[PDB]
Amino acid sequence: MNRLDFVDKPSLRDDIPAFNPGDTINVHVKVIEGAKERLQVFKGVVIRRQGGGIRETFTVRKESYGVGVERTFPVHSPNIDHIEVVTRGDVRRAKLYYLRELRGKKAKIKEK
Amino acid sequence: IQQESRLKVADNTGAKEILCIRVLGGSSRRYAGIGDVIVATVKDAIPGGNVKRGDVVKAVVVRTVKERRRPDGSYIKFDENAAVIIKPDNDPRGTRIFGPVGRELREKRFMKIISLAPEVL
Amino acid sequence: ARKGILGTKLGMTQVFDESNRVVPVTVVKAGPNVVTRIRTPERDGYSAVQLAYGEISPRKVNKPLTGQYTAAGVNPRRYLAELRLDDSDAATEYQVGQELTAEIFADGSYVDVTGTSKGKGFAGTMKRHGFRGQGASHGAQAVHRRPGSIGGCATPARVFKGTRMAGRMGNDRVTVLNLLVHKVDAENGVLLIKGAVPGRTGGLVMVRSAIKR
Amino acid sequence: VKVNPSVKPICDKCRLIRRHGRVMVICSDPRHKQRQG
Amino acid sequence: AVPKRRKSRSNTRSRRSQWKAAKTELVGVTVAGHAHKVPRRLLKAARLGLIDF
Amino acid sequence: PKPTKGPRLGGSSSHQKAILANLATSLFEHGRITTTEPKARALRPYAEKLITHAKKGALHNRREVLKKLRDKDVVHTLFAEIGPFFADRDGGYTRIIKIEARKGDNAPMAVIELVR
RNA sequence: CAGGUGGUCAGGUAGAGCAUACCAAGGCGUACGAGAUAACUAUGGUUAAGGAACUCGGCAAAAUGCCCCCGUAACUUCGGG
RNA sequence: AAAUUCCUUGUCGGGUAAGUUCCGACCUGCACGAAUGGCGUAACGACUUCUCAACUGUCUCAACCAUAGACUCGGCGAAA
RNA sequence: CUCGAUGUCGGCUCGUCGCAUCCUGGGGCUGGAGCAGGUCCCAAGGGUUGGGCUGUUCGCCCAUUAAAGCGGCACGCGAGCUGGGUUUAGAACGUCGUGAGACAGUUCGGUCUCUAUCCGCCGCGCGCGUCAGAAACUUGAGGAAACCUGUCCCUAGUACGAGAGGACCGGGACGGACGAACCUCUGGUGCACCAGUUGUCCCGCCAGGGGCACCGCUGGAUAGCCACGUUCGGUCAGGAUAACCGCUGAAAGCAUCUAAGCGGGAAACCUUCUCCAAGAUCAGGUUUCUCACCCACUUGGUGGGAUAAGGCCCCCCGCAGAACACGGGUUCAAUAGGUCAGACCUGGAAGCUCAGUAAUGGGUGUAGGGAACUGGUGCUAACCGGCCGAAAACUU
Ligand SMILES: CC[C@H]1OC(=O)[C@H](C)[C@@H](O[C@H]2C[C@@](C)(OC)[C@@H](O)[C@H](C)O2)[C@H](C)[C@@H](O[C@@H]2O[C@H](C)C[C@H](N(C)C)[C@H]2O)[C@](C)(OC)C[C@@H](C)C(=O)[C@H](C)[C@@H](O)[C@]1(C)O
Repeated sequence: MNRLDFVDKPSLRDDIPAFNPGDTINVHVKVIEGAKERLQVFKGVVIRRQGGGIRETFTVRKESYGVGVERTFPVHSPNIDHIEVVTRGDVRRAKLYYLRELRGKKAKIKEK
Repeated sequence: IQQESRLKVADNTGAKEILCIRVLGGSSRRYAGIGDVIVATVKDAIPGGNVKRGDVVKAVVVRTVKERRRPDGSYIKFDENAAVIIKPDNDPRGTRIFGPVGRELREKRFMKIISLAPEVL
Repeated sequence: ARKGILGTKLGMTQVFDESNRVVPVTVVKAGPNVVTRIRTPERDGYSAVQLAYGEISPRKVNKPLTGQYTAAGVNPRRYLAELRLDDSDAATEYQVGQELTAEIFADGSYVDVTGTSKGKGFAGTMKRHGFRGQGASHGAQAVHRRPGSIGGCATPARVFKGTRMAGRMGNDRVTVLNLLVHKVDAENGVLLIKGAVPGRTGGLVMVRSAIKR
Repeated sequence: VKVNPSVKPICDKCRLIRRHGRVMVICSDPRHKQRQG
Repeated sequence: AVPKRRKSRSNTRSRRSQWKAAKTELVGVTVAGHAHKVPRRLLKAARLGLIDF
Repeated sequence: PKPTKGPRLGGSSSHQKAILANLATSLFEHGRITTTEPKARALRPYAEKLITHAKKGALHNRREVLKKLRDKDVVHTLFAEIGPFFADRDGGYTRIIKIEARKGDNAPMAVIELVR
């Protein structure tokens, strides 16, 4: 990719935490809803990290009001300035596409 | 999300089901997004309340399971489809709505649902 | 003049723009490797320019081609394409032995990029023409995906010319217009192009400035 | 114009002129302005 | 469908003649014995030995 | 080995697995093995990877070679002689040669050999 | 010749079974082959969102599937269902 | 208004978003009617007709995959 | 005409043409205030949806919509499909006939055959031609494709109007449907990937695996292909025009758009654009390369042979492909393979160790496995090759 690798090399993001699926994280995103700026702290669990470099995206799954939301952010995306990780976790899968309980009992991935 | 698609009415008017009769907005348009008026019959409401069954009434979609791309580069996938009935004036027929709403509604501008949503986006 | 240049494409990426959007962008190495051999509108009535681009060894090219590179005074290049210019020659815009680079396209200047497609094979009338081919269940004996009919019975007792039929599609030179260049890397060659360039990754692509502004 | 292919004058001001193939009339008041064929 | 008519021997013969057979031979190949003209495809097993004849 | 496009060898992919493991068993038995050229084209990468494990030489390499060649003993020979025999070659363990096409199907035959 | 042809014996393991899956005795690889990512056809597979909108018609597929345990309507000829 | 009705999509209600089909009632029954059985009739039905949920590539709108063919090569080698 | 067979309706698929235009374009009149509306003229380039009832065209209706054309082509289209309807044989009703049977009366059930020879069309090649032989770029005669449209904001609540209402013309935004291209993102798939896993068998046994059960099944899944994805397109602009409008202006001292003249004028025509294209036999052009080259005749021409430049055939390949073609490569090589380091996929190897009654869990340890994507590296295969290829008869 060396020269396409260079096409994206000055287009990276830095110091962002290490996080794999399972980690509950807390994405402070830039959204301009109403005023001249706003930050929405989308908290949830990373149920996916489809990688690639800059092309790498995670999918934070929140459970909002008896209804979930699967919000697929790109890493390195400039509408993100704080991917706070709340809680880590070493889970079995790499894509956590089973999170369809919403009864909560098994909606929580056990700690690590 | 098209004609013959039951999607749960999330507002305080009793309806839990609407089969989209039409997708209002274009000739031979098919798929209604997060925030585009659909027609909808009423498959299932409370008997006696605000609305009955079988009513050809508009509605606005606030939840589609299919990911909507925002022109930033991120997506918004929801768990279950949802449409708040509306009036022809920039007002929802209902007064509150249950659950988040796709922010893709500040643009189509019924900015009274984005007002009365429990959480926008 | 219509400022154009050759180049090959290195693949797609996405780059984030000023307004915090996404630019699903194609990288085209139009790098500073395009030299010329003018075509007078008097000797041969074009007013076009002969842009070369490529890196091959002498051993790799045959005698006629290397002779044309020597008579132009340049070391051979794998490709050698041509670009029309105008109703005018103007005798100062170019020169035989000139050098180009992707730098002319000035970060916003819309280009229209042309090149041969990816061969979609010997593709039948649904990968080729978009036929809502006949049904799949209700008794349709064998004619799923199959054309259907070709015209009527006795007056056109013949199939009209240009009837949409199965055949080898792909590879035909296509021109995708109005591709707003997002960035230009004259410091390692490439040119970003907000859009979808036609062709195999690593293939010839002529990046012409637009005509529609 | 009212185009009927049998053209007559309406009032005492229509002029059955001929004008480049079609035979039109003019009463200088476009109430009819009719024209033939 | 069936042949509506039989073929004029012109057409018949004209594409019985497009029923050719290919060719290649690489003459003068010294191997054990007198130089055999094995094809350019096989001449490595001609040299090494892994060829009958 | 990248996969093959087009119809897999023998019958389906399962018979292709079995074919490849059999051809590699007898390759690491005799060294010189004749097949039809497409079988050898499919087997050259596959066998060269196995021999890469051979010249690695550890219980994990033995256990990842026994996941192709069932035979304990041809693999004993693999991780005994054929393995160390390639103490030098980094890649390039086998060698295809062209035989004359099998009478009866005109199948282009090829002999694949461990380099020595 | 992919059909049909009476009766006999019929093991293991899982299983209720002589079904089914894998195997023993015993058989066999049964008779054109090598390839090859064309369309298209057949046989199977899976599919985002929606769920009959397809259609003459839910045709076809899908789902349900089993063991145990509760529970089980109308109507009934009082057995049922 | 029926396996029975021509006019005919008779009329009115239920169902539908919209119901020439279905259900109930009406009743000028062209042309019902009592062992050529009349009206019913629980269970039964690879019967016909309709509605409803599960469900699904049926469909919106198709895509990809594997084998048997097709295609290529060697062998024999038809037919209407 | 066809009876030694011209397969009938409706639907589907695919079209295609006409204008008698539903919309979009330009207009005239209007009993046209504005919105509009109604009628006539020109205009075929695009477009002209989804459903409910019906075998149904026919319709009626629901929700739209810019609009939801009317026709032709064997009421287009069954060697392209479905077979619901018609008009086979079974069966029942009502009615007719003594009766067998009957009913453009009804109601259930009721086999849709063919490996494509010629034309046609869609793609691909081989041979020759193109007055020496090539090679690269191309000119562009002639073609084809393509041509849709809505809302909103200012203008401006302006004009027009008692007022509800309410502009034209112009500038900008947001879309719908259609098409093309690409695979970055989303998403689909994934028969040589990873892990989990149920039955059974095997590898002597345990551990660790593996064979088969739709790939056994289940969770993923890079490449590739693709759409549900992204991006791009539709145009602006010129010429001649139709309807219509107009100037100058007679005959026919006027009046006229017409006779001479000139101007406006549209999604329709040629242009503009995208694509093919010199087999455009009218077979083009710019440039570059090779040019004694030996035998025999009837000196010569004429055959032969040899080669030049070039190309092919072999071989290694390809995200190029049915074959062929096309493109890349051939030792001065990174073309395939292998090997190494990557990007990614999976998800935490085996062994050893420690905890645990054990199931199993922690450590070694982003482990380990691995396919396509990237870059290295001369180890394997591109192999001391075969072929086919010029020399012009000459004139003002
Ligand atoms: C094993 C294969 C069989 O395939 C079929 O069943 C076909 C589908 C038939 O269509 C059947 C089945 C049918 C249901 O579908 C087509 C039906 O509609 C039709 C009446 O006969 C035929 C093709 C009929 O042709 C058609 O028959 C009509 C009388 C005239 C038609 N055309 C006007 C000249 C003509 O094409 C045919 C005469 O048999 C009678 C053919 C005759 C040789 C036979 O009877 C053969 C024994 C047939 O069994 C067969 C072909 O071998």
